[PDB]
Amino acid sequence: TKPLPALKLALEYIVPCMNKHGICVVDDFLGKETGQQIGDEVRALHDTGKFTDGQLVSQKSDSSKDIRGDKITWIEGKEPGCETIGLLMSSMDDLIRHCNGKLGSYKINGRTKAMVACYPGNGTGYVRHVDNPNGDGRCVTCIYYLNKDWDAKVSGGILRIFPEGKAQFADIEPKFDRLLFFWSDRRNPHEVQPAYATRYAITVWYFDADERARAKVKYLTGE
Amino acid sequence: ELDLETLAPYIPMDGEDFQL
Ligand SMILES: O=C(O)CNC(=O)C(=O)O
Ligand SMILES: [Cl-]
Ligand SMILES: [Mg+2]
Ligand SMILES: [Mg+2]
Ligand SMILES: [Mg+2]
Ligand SMILES: [Mn+2]
Repeated sequence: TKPLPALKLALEYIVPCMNKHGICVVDDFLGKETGQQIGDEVRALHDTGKFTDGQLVSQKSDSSKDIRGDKITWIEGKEPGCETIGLLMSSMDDLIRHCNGKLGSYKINGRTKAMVACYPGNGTGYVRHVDNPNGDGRCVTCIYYLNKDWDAKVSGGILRIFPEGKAQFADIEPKFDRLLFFWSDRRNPHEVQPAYATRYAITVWYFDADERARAKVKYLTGE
Repeated sequence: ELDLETLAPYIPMDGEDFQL
C-alpha cells in the first residue's frame, strides 16, 4: 500500500541520499490508482485553458520561450478538481516534516504552491539552469512525474542534472509515479531535454526559513 | 558571468508561501 510510511522513507533513504548526493529518486510513490487520478486532474487543467507560459525570476529582453517552453499553473491543493494533487502535496510535506533538521543545515518551514507544468511536445524543453542561484529561499526542489507510457528514447524529456563534484551526470526520466528531490541551489544545474510528447510534472519548492526571510526582506524593501 | 536569475523558474515573492 502506497504511500509508504513517511518516517522510515525519510530517515533511512531520503536524508542520507540527499546529504551524500543531493539528488534522491523515490519510484512508485503513490501507486497507480492515485497517480492516474492526478494525471486526470492535470489533464483537466490543461483542457480547460488554465496553463500559461512559464516565467523566469528576472527578465530583460529575452522571450521566456527561448528559455523554457512549458506552460504551467499554480495549485494550492484545495481547489475543486485538484483534490488528488492536494493529497500529493500533503504526502510530499509529510516526508519533509519527517526530515526536519536533517537536510543539511536547513530549517524547512514552508514551501511554494504546486507548479503543474506541461511541455506540450514539439521539442519544448528548459535550457540549463539553476532553480535558486541568488538566495531566494528555495533549498529543496520536489518533482512528481505523471507520464504513463513515457518512452524517453523516442519522446525525450529527460531531466539531466549536473551535480557538483560528481564524475557523472544524473539522467532522470519523467516516469509515472516517480518522486524526485534535489538541492535547488547551484550544486544542481539541470536541463529538461526536448520533449516530443506531452510531458507533465508537478513541482513544489521547499524554503529554508532564514534564507527565505532574507529574500522577503529584500523584496519588501525594494532591493 | 551570466545573471542566472534570468534562467531561474519564477516563484511568487509577494503572500503565497505555505507554512508547514
Ligand atoms: O520538469 C522537470 O523535470 C524539471 N523542471 C525544471 O527544471 C523547472 O521547471 O525549473
Ligand atoms: Cl501533510
Ligand atoms: Mg524579457
Ligand atoms: Mg523539514
Ligand atoms: Mg499553512
Ligand atoms: Mn528547474
